[PDB]
Parts: sequence; C-alpha cells; structure tokens
Amino acid sequence: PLWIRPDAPSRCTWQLGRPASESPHHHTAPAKSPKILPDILKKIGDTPMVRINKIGKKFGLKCELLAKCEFFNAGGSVKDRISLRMIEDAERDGTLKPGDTIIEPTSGNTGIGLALAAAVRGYRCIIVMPEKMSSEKVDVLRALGAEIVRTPTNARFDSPESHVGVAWRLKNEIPNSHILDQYRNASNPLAHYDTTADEILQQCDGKLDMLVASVGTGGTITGIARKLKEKCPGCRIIGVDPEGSILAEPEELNQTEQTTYEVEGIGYDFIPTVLDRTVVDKWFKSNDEEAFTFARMLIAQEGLLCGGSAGSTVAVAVKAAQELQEGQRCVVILPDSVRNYMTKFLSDRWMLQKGFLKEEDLTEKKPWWWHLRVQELGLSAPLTVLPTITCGHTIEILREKGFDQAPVVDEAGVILGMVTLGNMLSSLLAGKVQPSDQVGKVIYKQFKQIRLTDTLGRLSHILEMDHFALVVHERQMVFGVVTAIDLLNFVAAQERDQ
Amino acid sequence: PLWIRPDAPSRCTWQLGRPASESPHHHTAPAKSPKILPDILKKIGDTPMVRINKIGKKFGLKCELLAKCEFFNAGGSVKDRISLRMIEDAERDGTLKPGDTIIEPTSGNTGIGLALAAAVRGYRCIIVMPEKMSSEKVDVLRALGAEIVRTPTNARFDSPESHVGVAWRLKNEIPNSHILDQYRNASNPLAHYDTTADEILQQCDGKLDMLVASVGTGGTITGIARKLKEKCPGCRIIGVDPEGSILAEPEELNQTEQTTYEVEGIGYDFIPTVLDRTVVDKWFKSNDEEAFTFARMLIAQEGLLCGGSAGSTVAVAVKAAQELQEGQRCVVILPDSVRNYMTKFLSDRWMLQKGFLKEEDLTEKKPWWWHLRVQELGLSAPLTVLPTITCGHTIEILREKGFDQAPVVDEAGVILGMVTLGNMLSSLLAGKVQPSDQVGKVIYKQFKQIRLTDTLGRLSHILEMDHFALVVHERQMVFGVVTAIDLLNFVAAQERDQ
Ligand code: HEM
Ligand code: HEM
Ligand SMILES: *Cc1c(COP(=O)(O)O)cnc(C)c1O
Ligand SMILES: *Cc1c(COP(=O)(O)O)cnc(C)c1O
Repeated sequence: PLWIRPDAPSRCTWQLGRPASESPHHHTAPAKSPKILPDILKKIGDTPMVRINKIGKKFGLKCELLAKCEFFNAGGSVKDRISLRMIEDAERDGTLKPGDTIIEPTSGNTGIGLALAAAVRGYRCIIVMPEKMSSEKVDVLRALGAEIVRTPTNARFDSPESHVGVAWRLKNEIPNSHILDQYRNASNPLAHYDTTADEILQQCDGKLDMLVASVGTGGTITGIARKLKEKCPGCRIIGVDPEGSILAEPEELNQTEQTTYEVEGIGYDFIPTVLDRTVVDKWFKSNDEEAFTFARMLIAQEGLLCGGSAGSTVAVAVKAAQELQEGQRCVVILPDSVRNYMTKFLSDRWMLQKGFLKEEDLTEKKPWWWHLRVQELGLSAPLTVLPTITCGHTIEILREKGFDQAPVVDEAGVILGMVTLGNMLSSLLAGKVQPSDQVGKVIYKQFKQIRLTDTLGRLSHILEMDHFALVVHERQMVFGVVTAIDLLNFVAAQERDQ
Repeated sequence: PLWIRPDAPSRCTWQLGRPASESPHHHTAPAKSPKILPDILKKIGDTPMVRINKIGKKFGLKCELLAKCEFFNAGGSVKDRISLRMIEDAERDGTLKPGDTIIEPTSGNTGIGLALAAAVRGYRCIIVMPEKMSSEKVDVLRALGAEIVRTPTNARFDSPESHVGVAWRLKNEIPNSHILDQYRNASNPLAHYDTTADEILQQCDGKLDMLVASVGTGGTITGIARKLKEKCPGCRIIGVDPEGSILAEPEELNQTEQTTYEVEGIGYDFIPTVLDRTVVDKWFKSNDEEAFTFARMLIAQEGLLCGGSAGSTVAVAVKAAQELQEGQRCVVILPDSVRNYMTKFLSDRWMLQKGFLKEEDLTEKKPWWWHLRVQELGLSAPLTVLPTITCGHTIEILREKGFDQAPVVDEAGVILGMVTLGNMLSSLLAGKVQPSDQVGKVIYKQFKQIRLTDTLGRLSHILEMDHFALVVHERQMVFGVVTAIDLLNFVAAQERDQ
C-alpha cells in the first residue's frame, strides 16, 4: 500500500543546540546574483526587506515593522524557493531523471514554482490542487505547460479524494513519476533554513526581536525559526493560523464553527511532517475578514502588491508586536503576490458577494454626492442618428442643431453606439474617412446603460469601465449621455456655494 | 487654450556626439539597493538580465539572445521607472506639492507605477486610460486608491474624447492637479538613459551587438538608444511597431487595414515628443498573432511570466538577429508581467474568442484519445441519495450495494452534489460527524455536467476546474461520474495493446 502519510510526525533529530556539524542534511549558501542570469531560476531568493511605514503606527506599534517580500521571486510566491530546492536536491539524489514526470499536491503556489522549473529544466509536470484555489493559478499553470487535476475542498486528507490522495494515486499509475511531497520533504524547510533565514539575518544585521509568519506546510516558519533560535535566541516566533485549521497550539484556540475559509495557501486539517510546532513561541488565529482587510490595506497604504495570507500575517503582527517597544524590530513574512487573487479579494464585487464588505462600510466613507439620483444631473435628450447615415451629413446636422455628440441607434431602436463631432472632424481632416462614408466607420462602440433612478455612485463605478453612460428608459429613448467629466462639472458646481 | 500637443516635435537639442557636460538635464546614477528597503519604491531598477536559451535556437539564431526583464519592478512594468523619475523630478522642480493630485493618461502601466508611488508618497491620483485596456489594470488601480476614467479606443488623440484630451480637461477643472505627461516629459526617456541603459551596459560588460524594443511613448527605445549610440556605437537599434500604428519608419511599412489591435501598451496614432526616431536603426512590424504566440512561448519555454508587447518584441528579434552570427549578443526588452493579461491572452477561451487560436491548431498537437465520445469510457450508473438521508445509513447502503460514491440528488431531481464512502468514514472516525447527522454536512458541493456525446478533450478541460464530471441525460439521470483518474485508467488500458 503506497500512500505516504503527510501528517507523519517528524523523524528529524534536530534539537536546539545540536552543532550544525552534526546535521546529515546537505546545506547550500545563498549565491551572489550574476550580471547575466543564465536562466530564470536564478531570480529566486535575495528578496527585498521592505519597511512598513504607515500600517505599523496606525495601530500604535512602538517598534520597527519589517516585511520580507517574497512575491518578487520568479514564480511570484515563497513557494518558488522550495520549488527550486526540491528539484535541485532531487537531481543530486539521482532520483529525478531528465524527462521524468513531477506530480505535486499543492495550494498552487508550490505548483507554480514547480511547473515553472519544469518548463525550464525539461520535466513533465502534473499539479493536483483543491477546487477552492483561484482560477488565476490555473491560467498560469496551463500557460506553463502543466497538466491540472482538481480535488474537492471538503475532502479530508485521509480520504482518497484529497489532493494528497489523488497525487499518490497518480504516482502509482504513472511511469517515471515522482511526488516531491512538500509536506514531508526536508528540502522545503531546509530551503528557508539555508537561504531565507540567512537573508533575514543579514538584512537585519543580526538584531531581530520578533518574526511573524502564516503557517502552511510549516516549512517557512520552521526553517526560519530553527536558524533563528540558533543565531538569534532572543527572537520570538509567532505563527498565524486561519480559523478552521488545526495548526495552532494550544488546541483550545482551534475550537471553531467554520471548517472552510476563503484565504488560499495557509492552514490544514493535519499537521505536516515538516512543521515543527516546538520552535513556534506563540500562535494566533486570523480569519478571512482580517485577512482581506489587511491585504487591501497593505496595497493601499504601503503599496505592496501581495495576497491574502500576507494580510492574515500582518493583521496578527500589529496585535503581536504591541508588547514590543521602541528600538526593537519585527519581521513579517509576505508569501505571494496579488496576481493569484485578482478576481477574488481584489475585486469589490467578490468582496461584496462573499460578504466581507458590507455596503454600509463602503457608503460611510463615501462623499455627500454619492447617494443621489442620476436625474439630478441635468441631462439633455440628445439627437440620435442611424448607423447608415453619412458622415458629412451628420456634421451638418450636429452643427445645425448645435449638438456635440449623438448616440447611434438602430432602426430597431437598438443603441449601437456614439459619434462625436470632434472625432468626426479630426478623422476627416486626416483623410482617415470621407464625407460620403458611413458613420459606422467612426463610431465609438462601447457604452453602458442606467436608469434615471440610479445612484450617482453607480454611475461612478460604471465610469471606471466605460467613457459613455447612456441613461435610458426601461429603449430607443436616451434621456442623456453622461461622461466622467460631466459628473465632475456637476459636483464642482455644487461646491461653489459654501 | 491649455491642452498641450503630445505629438509636438522634440525641442531637445541632443545630437550624437554632444558632450554630456553640455546637457541641461538633471542626471541620476543607479544606486545600490540597501539591506532594508525604506519604502517599496526602492525596488525599482536593477532588473535581471536573463538569457533566452530555447526560443533563440528554435528559430536558428547563431547569436546570444538576452532579455532585460522589467516586470520584476515593484509595480510590475517598465513604467514604474518613469513613474518614479517623473514624480521625483516633479518634487525637485517644486512643481509637485505634498497632497497634490496627479492626473495621467496612460496605457495603464504608467498609471500603475504612478498610482503606486502616490499611495506611498501621499498624492491623490487620477488615471485616464482607454476602454481597450484589461480589467486587471483597473482592479490593481482601484486597489491602489486611484480614481479611474476611461476613454473610447476609437478616439483620435486630436479629439476631446481621447485619453490625452480627457486628462487635460481634468487638469483644467481640478485645483492642485498636474499632468506629468509621459509623452512630453524628459524625465521619461531620461529614466532609461540614466538607469536602464547603464544597467544594460554594465550587465553586458560593454559588449552589445543589437537591441530590440517595442515602441510606446518611445521613452525606452530612445533613452536606451542614445546612451547606446554614445557608448556602444556598433550596436544596432531595432524598433517594434504593431500593425495599425504609425510609429515605424519608413512610412511604407505603416500601410495597413486594421486601425485596432489587441496588444496593450504599444503603438499610437501619433509620434510622441519623447520618441526620437533618428536613433532607431531599423523598424519592424508585428501583429496580434505573432505577439500572443511568442508571449505564450516565452512563458512555456523560457518560463518568463510576461505580457504581449514582449511577445511582439521577441517575435521581431528572432527575425532581426538572424543577420548576427556566433559570438555576438542581442538584448531584448520585456516590458511587463502576465498579471495584466490574465483573462486575455493567457486564457485559451479568449484566444479562441478573438480567433488567434484556430481549433485545428490545437487539435493537431493533441493525442489520439482527444476526439472520442465520453460514452466510450465505460460509465456505470451510480446509486443516488437524497440530501436529507442519514450518514451511517448511507454507509450501510454503499457497502451493501458495493458502491464507493454517490451523487446527492434533490427530491426535485436537481443534482446537489457528491458523497464518497471514504470521506464519510474518515469524517466519522474523526468525530467530525455523527452516524445520525444529515449527509449534507459532508457533501462535496462542486461538479460539472456533460453529455454522453461530448469529446474526451472537453472532459479534460473540465477536469481542470472540477474533480467530478457528471455525465447527464438532457436530468435526475446520471449516466456516470468521471474523475481525472478514471480517464487516466481508460487511456493507460488502451496503451497496453501495442
Ligand atoms: C544538527 C541538526 C540536524 C540533525 C542532526 C538532523 C537529523 C535528521 C535525521 C537523522 C533525519 C532522518 C530520520 C530518518 O529518516 O531516519 C532528519 C529528517 C528530517 N530533517 Fe533533520 N536534522 C537536523 C536539522 C534539520 C533542519 C534545520 C531542518 C529544517 C528546518 C531539518 C529538516 C528535516 C526534515 C523535514 C526531515 C524529514 C522527517 C521525516 O522524514 O519524517 N533537519 N533529520
Ligand atoms: C548633450 C545632451 C543634451 C542636450 C544639450 C539637450 C538639450 C535639451 C534642451 C535645451 C531642451 C529644451 C528645449 C526647450 O524647451 O527650449 C531639451 C528638451 C528635452 N530633452 Fe534634451 N538634451 C540632451 C540630452 C537628452 C537626452 C539624452 C534625453 C533623453 C533620452 C533628453 C530628453 C529631452 C526631452 C524628452 C525634452 C523635451 C522636448 C520638448 O519639451 O519639446 N535630452 N533638451
Ligand atoms: C504555502 C503558502 C503559505 C505558507 O507557507 P508555509 O511555508 O507552508 O508555512 C502562505 N501563503 C501562501 C500564499 C502560500 O502559498
Ligand atoms: C509603455 C509600454 C511599452 C512601451 O514602452 P515605451 O517606453 O513607451 O516605448 C511596451 N509594453 C508595455 C506593456 C508598456 O506599458
């Protein structure tokens, strides 16, 4: 029966204070990045340590708050590291032959790093990930050439349908295939122990008072915390676990209602082999709301384009470093980029749909003019023209009636678009078009519709995807054409009273 | 009348051979990146020079093909550079006060860099971009806190509705607002002349035989080509223009049918001030197909996650460096990341929808088993259960009938999902659930449907978004449940004949 248990307790005999000389493992030092990178894989590591200027103090931190930004790696996640190490170690092992197939269960970042490295190094790749993870990860993977298999999100790691189970079943059916097994592989936390912690230590010049990291496989926090407990004994290690996962200690903290959560990449229903919970000094629970709030905040305030787990981490950090005082510094790990989450926590519609943003929370911060009917804009019914009308003729019409723009509406009363006087003239002067040509040749095709009873805020959101907003009867009937500028002119006029 | 013409010829008096001492402009040297970055903006520049190993030789290049990967910048595009420079110069100018509003017309990358820098440095930001650009750019921008206005893509730069026009109209209506004007600003090509070209020169140790870049505002190719013609006179400069734009020389090359194209960020209906076409040694036309092909190829082969303009560039480069021979090297500029294009050229559905991929081109590379009806899988009609059934009871049923899994179908014949024997047992042993509990507590909710007449390839694509594929009558009737593994077992059996 070959399925190796991912939650198997660690056989590692490391304990704080064992001389490094005693370690069986193969260790690699970070190497200086060259002038010319010979391949893309060398762009992994040497990530920037960027300071958190605003978010720290907004919450009243007396300390220095640092972020190790790992989304600057080639694959765009902290997983690219282990992804390299694993494969490289698997080549020195002689276990991984050229042309072999690599199969991995993953949150999907590890999958990205691996499929990438495969694309470069000529390995076939098969990634198994939960149904929960974002479609962006899928798009990137399929672009890298990796075959993709999905597993239910409700599956237990014990059950055959889980990503671990499906990975193994695939290994057993496929020749020359290996499972690099990020949960049990020593290469994973060794990646962080050898490089990431060396980096964090060098960048901080040895002075470090706290570290905070979200816990996945547990490789990051483990690998870091071991080298930290060795080289920086004073440093406290703080873990972040989502509600619904079991990772945190003590167990009391795990008692909760939801078994599912929206944050991708962190937390599990089992304790992975590579996770050493003994090196973690304190655990904190984060939830989905805290996560996305603080992620959005990282973006808007610090200008770090990063994913949700990062939000969980920082949300925890501002609570955890409160005990710190001036002169101390706290490093926080930011795992991956916004690239994965584009249609999820980055999109307001999804945030509403999943109920993290209440419409109230939005509306309170919004201006006076936000809740107002569009009718109050002073719209004027525009002249309409047929698509089959002739250009110069339309100019004659627009000038003769004194109109600057017209919606082009079909014979059937279907609005096809817009033509503007300006674009017409400019197009003519240039000889791009003739006075005898169809007006369709110059029509701006794209627009959006609204009721006279819609809120101006609605208009705002629309005006972010379109230039023209046609207020329409519930028709061939256009009560008005509203652009962004017109809304401006409205508000600015309402200003010159006070 | 304040609208400054973007296509205004350059007032720059530089000509090759003027001593740099004579230059009026303020020049900045690239600075060594610190241990701790004090803010994120310091992550701009020092981009990697990564070699192209496969794509070069596949097309028979005898030369060394290098890529300057600019998507590693903080905002994820080459625009972050000018975005910094512009703002920084605007602060030394004393023109930009704290709290001022910055308004920019843009392809959207410049907008991202600018809005980012605004988020960091406390400037209000308003970005005007065409309706054509991708919604991802919008999502990122809105996340950074920038207000967004869109303009028709058919608008001429002369007409008031163009992004340039709308930008200016906004400057004129808004107090404390400035237009940094990437088309006319010297800060833009000076950014590349001062840093990017210094970088390219250092990384290549002075030996460079060719440079290829796509042309936007023209800042990149200009700024680079000037310092190149000064410091590396032998180097040929090659520009890339999309079909439908006017940028290329001589004019004969521009004669074309389409006025529109899908590639974002490059090409224009006018020649920007900052573009110096005299330093460009030869021009090449690229189109949409070449672009997306080669972009996808960059990803799949070289593992560079990058956008379309990059594809145009490389597609040109493999044609242009053919004249080169062994021992020479050619640098190619890769502007931005895949982040922007996720739902466009990265998604196969969009590639089909826009007709760049013909279904034939796909099907030819696909295996023997690709065109086969799903019926040929040997499906077995599964036992169905009600959502209201009890857990232990379902176990009794599944074991008693020898079935391992059942679709959970509603009383109304609506399929709600799946329960598997394994997940049931594992859940019970763990005490997560009781024998008396509703089966709904453990249902895998997500699946997809197919006809018995569907192609196995269809099944493949589906099996990338879902674990379960339920083949269904056109109903309460499930002819079978197909997972990825089952398709594997099918094919692998069809293998053991030969
Ligand atoms: C003096 C230091 C260390 C010693 C003596 C040591 C020793 C060992 C040994 C002997 C094993 C294999 C047990 C077996 O399979 O029979 C092992 C496994 C492992 N080691 Fe270490 N180790 C050290 C440090 C580390 C560090 C710093 C890390 C990473 C943070 C690490 C990661 C692992 C992992 C993930 C395993 C796999 C556990 C398993 O296969 O069940 N080791 N270690
Ligand atoms: C010895 C070298 C150079 C000299 C003497 C020089 C001179 C000038 C002068 C005098 C102007 C302003 C004309 C006016 O507004 O009255 C100008 C504008 C400008 N310069 Fe240079 N320049 C040099 C190099 C460069 C380089 C290397 C770049 C960037 C690649 C550059 C970029 C620009 C740009 C974009 C303008 C704006 C043109 C306009 O406002 O219409 N200059 N230059
Ligand atoms: C894997 C991952 C983590 C967790 O890192 P571990 O080393 O597994 O603890 C956090 N966030 C994201 C996005 C991840 O992919
Ligand atoms: C701006 C841009 C370019 C062109 O660079 P220029 O310096 O304007 O010539 C190419 N690709 C993308 C994605 C861009 O945003």
